[PDB]
Amino acid sequence: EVQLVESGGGLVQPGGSLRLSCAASGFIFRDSWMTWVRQAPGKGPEWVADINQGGSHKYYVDSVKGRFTISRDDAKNSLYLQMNSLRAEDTAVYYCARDPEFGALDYWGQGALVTVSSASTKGPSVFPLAPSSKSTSGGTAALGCLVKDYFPEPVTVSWNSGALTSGVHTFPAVLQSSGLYSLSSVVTVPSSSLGTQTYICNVNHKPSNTKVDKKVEP
Amino acid sequence: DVVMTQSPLSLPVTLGQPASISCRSSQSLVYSDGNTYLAWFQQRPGQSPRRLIYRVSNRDSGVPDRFSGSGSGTDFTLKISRVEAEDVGVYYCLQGTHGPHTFGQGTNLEIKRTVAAPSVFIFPPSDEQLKSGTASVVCLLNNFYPREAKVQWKVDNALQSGNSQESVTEQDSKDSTYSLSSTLTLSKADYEKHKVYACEVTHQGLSSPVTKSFNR
Ligand SMILES: OC[C@H]1O[C@H](O[C@@H]2[C@@H](O)[C@H](O)O[C@H](CO)[C@@H]2O)[C@H](O)[C@@H](O)[C@H]1O
Ligand SMILES: [Cl-]
Ligand SMILES: [Cl-]
Ligand SMILES: [Cl-]
Ligand SMILES: [Cl-]
Ligand SMILES: [Cl-]
Ligand SMILES: [Cl-]
Ligand SMILES: [Cl-]
Repeated sequence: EVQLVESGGGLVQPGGSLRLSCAASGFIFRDSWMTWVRQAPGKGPEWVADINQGGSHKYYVDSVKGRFTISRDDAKNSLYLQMNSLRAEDTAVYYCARDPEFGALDYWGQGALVTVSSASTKGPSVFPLAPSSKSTSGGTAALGCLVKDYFPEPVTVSWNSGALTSGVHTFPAVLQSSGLYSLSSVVTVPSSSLGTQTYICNVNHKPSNTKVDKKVEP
Repeated sequence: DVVMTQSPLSLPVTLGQPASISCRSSQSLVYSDGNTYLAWFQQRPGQSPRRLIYRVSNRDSGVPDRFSGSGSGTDFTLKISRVEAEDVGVYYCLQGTHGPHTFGQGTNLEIKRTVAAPSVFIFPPSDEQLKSGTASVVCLLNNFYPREAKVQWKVDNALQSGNSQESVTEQDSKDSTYSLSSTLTLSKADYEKHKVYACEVTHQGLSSPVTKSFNR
């Protein structure tokens, strides 16, 4: 199975530097032309940089020429992107990808969000959305977690460490008037299972190294 | 740089019916080796892009023959013979003939389906939040279609304005529905001044506007 696992996303102020990494597996990395593309919020993909099999040819789009550096370590099956002198326009989800021929990218990483912004890092507050007669609809109950006042994106939410996925909706983050983000994650369960089954939301906000396990009770 | 222009910008389709997406380049995409390098990608909500078509008409190994690519020179078409629910999302063309490689702006494929009224849930603020000084009241609408819905907040039967925000999920990859959250934000002191908090929902699926209330 082919995997490309990226890391290093996060927040840096304008003029700063950040380093992304892309760890491959499942194919012969040394024999692959490799690529970085990015997607700005609400837009489509755009090229950033690529590197051929020996590392002898490095291409950069005009906007990042002289500020970004692409490199590879074949013995570690790793692709790197060193970003310097970052601008707000560089804010995007960055994807590493394998290029078999002429931009027809066939294997993609999971994405890494780079935010370029001067605002402070703020870890979220997690509040329960408790099930009650008012979160009942027929034979079903809704419960959730309110992940409030964090910066920057992203936060991830899972339920019972990933074992609970049916009926789950984690909403996209909302920009609040304060400039901080907020989101809710909710799950619909049979109301008969309340008081029997435990429900825990796992909130992760890496930029502030916040990992929370909040038990949501009726 | 080569300009890739896609049309339509949004395409409403019902399951089982065909769909067509066009893509135009500002230059010919014939490379000096005689091949034309045009690919199509699909981005499902909250996921990485995924390759469908390349070299104008080659289908990716994990992509069924329902998808087909066609065209020449600067005019290209992606066709889905029968649309499935998992086809929802944004589609991009990409030329690789010239450097830099350029993507289209995207075409949103939207699934039309039968009306589904929302289930409505309301949550009072938690006591942990109240200890901090602010009150959030959350109204939830789950698994509805179409997307258009009206959510009004009433505090002691007074209509609210300017103190609530909405978040809407993208159309689901399995059942093709939406979910929506509306959040009323108030100081603790303002929250403790009133008694009845109501979320009124207007949707085509409901038998009439629905209200979910609680007494603080
Ligand atoms: O060297 C010119 C060209 O290199 C990269 O695109 C190449 C493509 O030309 C080659 O034939 O195929 C590989 C696939 O492995 C790459 O897609 C750059 O992306 C491009 O900007 C240009 O610089
Ligand atoms: Cl800034
Ligand atoms: Cl987020
Ligand atoms: Cl489950
Ligand atoms: Cl960070
Ligand atoms: Cl219509
Ligand atoms: Cl239907
Ligand atoms: Cl009720």
